[PDB]
Amino acid sequence: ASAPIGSAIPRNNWAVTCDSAQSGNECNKAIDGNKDTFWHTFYGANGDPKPPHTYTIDMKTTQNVNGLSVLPRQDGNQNGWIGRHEVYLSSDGTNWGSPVASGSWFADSTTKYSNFETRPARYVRLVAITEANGQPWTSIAEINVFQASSYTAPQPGLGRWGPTIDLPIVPAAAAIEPTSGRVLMWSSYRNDAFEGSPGGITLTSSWDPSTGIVSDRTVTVTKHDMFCPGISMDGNGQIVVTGGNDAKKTSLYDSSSDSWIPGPDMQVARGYQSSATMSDGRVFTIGGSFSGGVFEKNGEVYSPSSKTWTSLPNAKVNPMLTADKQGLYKSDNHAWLFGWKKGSVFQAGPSTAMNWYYTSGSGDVKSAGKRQSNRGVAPDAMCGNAVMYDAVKGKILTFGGSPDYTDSDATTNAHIITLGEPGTSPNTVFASNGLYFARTFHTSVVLPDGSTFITGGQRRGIIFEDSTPVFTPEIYVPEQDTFYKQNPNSIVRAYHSISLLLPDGRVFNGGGGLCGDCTTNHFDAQIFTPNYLYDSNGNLATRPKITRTSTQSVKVGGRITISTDSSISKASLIRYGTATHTVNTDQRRIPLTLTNNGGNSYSFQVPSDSGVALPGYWMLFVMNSAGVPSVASTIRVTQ
Ligand SMILES: [Ca+2]
Ligand SMILES: [Cu+2]
Repeated sequence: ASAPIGSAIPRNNWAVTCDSAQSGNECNKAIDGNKDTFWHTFYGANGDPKPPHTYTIDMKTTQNVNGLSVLPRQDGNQNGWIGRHEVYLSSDGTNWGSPVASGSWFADSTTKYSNFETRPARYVRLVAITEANGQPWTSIAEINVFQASSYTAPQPGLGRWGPTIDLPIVPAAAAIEPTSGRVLMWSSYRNDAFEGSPGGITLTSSWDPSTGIVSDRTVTVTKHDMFCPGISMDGNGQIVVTGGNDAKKTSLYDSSSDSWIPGPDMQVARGYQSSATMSDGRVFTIGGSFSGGVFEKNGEVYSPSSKTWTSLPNAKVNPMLTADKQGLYKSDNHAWLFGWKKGSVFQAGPSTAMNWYYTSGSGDVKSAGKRQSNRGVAPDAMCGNAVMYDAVKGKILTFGGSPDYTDSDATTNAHIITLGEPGTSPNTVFASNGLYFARTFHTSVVLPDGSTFITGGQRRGIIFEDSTPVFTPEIYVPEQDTFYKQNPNSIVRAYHSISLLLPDGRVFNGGGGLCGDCTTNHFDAQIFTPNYLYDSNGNLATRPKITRTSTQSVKVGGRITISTDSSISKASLIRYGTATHTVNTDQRRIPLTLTNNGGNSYSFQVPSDSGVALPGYWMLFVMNSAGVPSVASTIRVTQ
């Protein structure tokens, strides 16, 4: 069950128009307030004209519109449920612009919502592009439009939110498919529920940024309900998804063939563990007592080439536990893991105590000191975020989280940890003056220019309650050691929400909820367009282009040569991301030091240490003197 961001606009004076209406199922039966009457397009004697069908509302005055909702017919007949759809707003009823929301609604009879940033408008149009089962018709028992209490124009310079992407599931986990550019998402055995799973099934959905298409696919071949998993992209270019609702399983998502492949069971049953890809392309995981039982779950390691997991019992979980009020059940969850040099994995929190993990022999763990600064020792920060914004200098930015997983006040703590060699205690300092808004359950991504975007969360973590929401994102800019608030959004993104960097340099931020018939399921996502894509008039800036690359698969240590259609000042590599439960151990950034060959031709070296340039897929971005990034070119990095 979902909910709208607004309050329903009274419909007494509306005029509505539909492409067709069966008599008895007139256009205005969708706004008579009777749930047992519906609008329905032509069928029968009138022929069965096919979608797109269109429902247009003239609301007579300008309202501060922030959603609409559609109640399907309730007579047990599925005909005319809306699948693909687009929502447009207009002030003259003639010029509609770009959709403020689009995507697909799940095929059943529950009320569907489109939630989007407030926009003043007098006319609203819903286009039903497909029917949910492929049939000719559209029907709707009640359509409502919602408004916010006010409207404030976004401020120049601080980015923009929108459009909304409407989805058939809550995307509580997601990954970019690097070879196609699509956003892959999944929930669990149900579109919005995880409890009582019979195991064996994951609902997935994908959004294609370049066609805007949302599709879906029910995955049973890996016999894995993947809610609550570790996620890493391995050196063979496959995404390893572990445990969760089926605590022993491994599923492999292969972006090239766009398919799922069974992997070998883990040695230990786990849920809510973090896994991290290693400098040799293998994947390490540790902890995870959400499923498979509560007990000490020390490290293990997955080998893509031999397809085995092997236990590393001396990579001990004890040193990284938090003091969670709930004990080991929570206290070994969501470690801030980063693969680093020579097979090591750094654990940056959420526990105060940071640790080196080693994966030779049966494993090892070594204290790396406490996360702290001149302001004191940092407390446990369960579901705080950690992001490696400069792998070449070992820089990790950490921020937010709370001492307990849930029912717990979040903080504005933030640190910069600087990694050196494995086994040495890194320098950690406070980042700037901390976050503007205390938050937990927020998500974050490093952006092409090295800044880190931070969004959503709530001030006090109370899972599934969209209370104390934080609507204003922050960006940390490391060269200034400063945070900057960005334009706010209107959809709560708290527990079970995700963010990822898209190839076109925008941020995709969605989910939140996945709690059954709770009222806080967000079956959607929105795009955030950072300010670096706008010129100083607030139009989209012209972006440099990479017109050639000399290779798109390179070995650590190797050079790449590019041509561009114009001069570039900076370049960076950003490793593709994956995301669930605040955790993303896949993204990281490498700033590139460019050789200018002349004529808009440049080279750079991929760092030769593959604990820095972790093997897998990376995005190459180049930025012009104005700071505008290109869209990414995909580079596979090997070792
Ligand atoms: Ca009705
Ligand atoms: Cu969860």
